[PDB]
Amino acid sequence: VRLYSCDACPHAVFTTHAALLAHAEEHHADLLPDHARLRRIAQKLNPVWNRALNARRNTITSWGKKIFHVAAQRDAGESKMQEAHRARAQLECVVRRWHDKARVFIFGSSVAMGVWDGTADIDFAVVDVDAMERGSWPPLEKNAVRSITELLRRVGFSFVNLEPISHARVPIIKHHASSPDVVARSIRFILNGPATREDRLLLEGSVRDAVGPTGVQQVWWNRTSDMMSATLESTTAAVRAAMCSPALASASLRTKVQPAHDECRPELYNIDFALSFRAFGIRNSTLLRKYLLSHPCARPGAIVLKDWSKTSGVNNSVNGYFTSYAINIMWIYYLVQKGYVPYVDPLEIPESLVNYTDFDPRYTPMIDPEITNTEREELYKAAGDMLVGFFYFYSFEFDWGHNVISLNRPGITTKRMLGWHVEDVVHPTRYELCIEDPYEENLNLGRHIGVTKSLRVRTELYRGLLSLLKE
Ligand SMILES: O=c1ccn([C@@H]2O[C@H](COP(=O)(O)OP(=O)(O)OP(=O)(O)O)[C@@H](O)[C@H]2O)c(=O)[nH]1
Ligand SMILES: [Mg+2]
Ligand SMILES: [Zn+2]
Repeated sequence: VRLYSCDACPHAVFTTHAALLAHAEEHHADLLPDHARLRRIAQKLNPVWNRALNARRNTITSWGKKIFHVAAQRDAGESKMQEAHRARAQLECVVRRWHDKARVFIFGSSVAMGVWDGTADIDFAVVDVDAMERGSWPPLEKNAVRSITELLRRVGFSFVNLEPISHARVPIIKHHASSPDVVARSIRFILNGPATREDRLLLEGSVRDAVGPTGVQQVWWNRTSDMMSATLESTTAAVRAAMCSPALASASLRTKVQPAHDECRPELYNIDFALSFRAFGIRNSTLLRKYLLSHPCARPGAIVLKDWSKTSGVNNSVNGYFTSYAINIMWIYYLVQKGYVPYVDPLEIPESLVNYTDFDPRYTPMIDPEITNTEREELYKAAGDMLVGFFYFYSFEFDWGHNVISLNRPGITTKRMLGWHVEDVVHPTRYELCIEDPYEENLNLGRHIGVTKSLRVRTELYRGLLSLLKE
């Protein structure tokens, strides 16, 4: 016996779960208009479910083809991924000016999916691994944000694109790239006065030291000796050179530096990114990566589900629904429980970043280019069956009432096991739809999802189930 409070009105409590459901269904059908209809329509298929898969096998397979096509869109080839790597290296040069032992870790979808489309935000993590081991990372993040911000501004980042978020729960920097070639690796130095012969050698030397033996291709001064342009070997070398702190001879002679062109610039200037100082996202993405790579159809299905979850509205964190991260776990959990992929123990992904090698997310093509057409058609069938099974599993198979979506153990996880079988009623921590976070303990990814919210989710799961059987 326990309390059950509604989330659609502040004055409704019951002592059973069925009553809380009936309540929402009755006097809150406006919040969940299609739940009752789609459910009834979906329940008619259940007794003849295998006959339906038989009859609609061609449609299912065609959906499988569409899944690999949609997935192929977010896979822009190894060269496009390598643009993210160079941007990562360029950022590392910048942040090391602020803290020499800091390194830049990419995390997020590029890690998870092993591809990058060229548009989706890149997540940057800035960590001193040594200090993290000592338990002294990150520093005061409000101060770190303003410091790196000012470092980026001086290397040419405009306030138009650079948004410091110093006062947030997790202080970050967000770069919002604008919408649009030897000049991309070319920079200009603006001096506040004329440079002597000795001054000019000192500047060039500071630059030459910044990039090494081959780093500089050419250098030229204007006729007033107050401007020096430089062409470096690479876009990354161009940011390296721009990060040099020159010690000139002439007193009060200072320099300003920026890319030679306003639009044609190193990778970092041209990509949206979020910069944070915590390592929480690194271990996460690595876990997701290992899972999603253990099956040829795992990443295409994940990509499709993410899009569906956003369009259907079940992926919407600002309003208290699931995140894309949570959707992946739903997908992976289903894969695990139905034997599509082997169980991965979350603890078997190292928490420490000491032995870390994969700063640059390894590239893995969305589909093996060298497979046969017979094999490719098999994957289409497989992808279709798997996506359909997902919506079937969560519509009819998974016990939303008493179980938890969890990758923390290979077997069933009950709500009771996590102590999620009761709610603290006095905007509570909801336990209607439960997804366990693999590394944050006692955190439900569905904690903002009350009963009416939950039924809206159930609605969309029914809808997608019905969708994949029809042309
Ligand atoms: O609750 C969370 C959410 C996110 N993350 C970390 O953030 C990374 C990004 O997870 P997101 O949910 O932000 O997915 P996404 O960036 O691919 O898609 P959108 O934002 O466009 O919806 C994840 O890979 C995970 O490492 C967490 O660690 N915990
Ligand atoms: Mg995100
Ligand atoms: Zn109510």
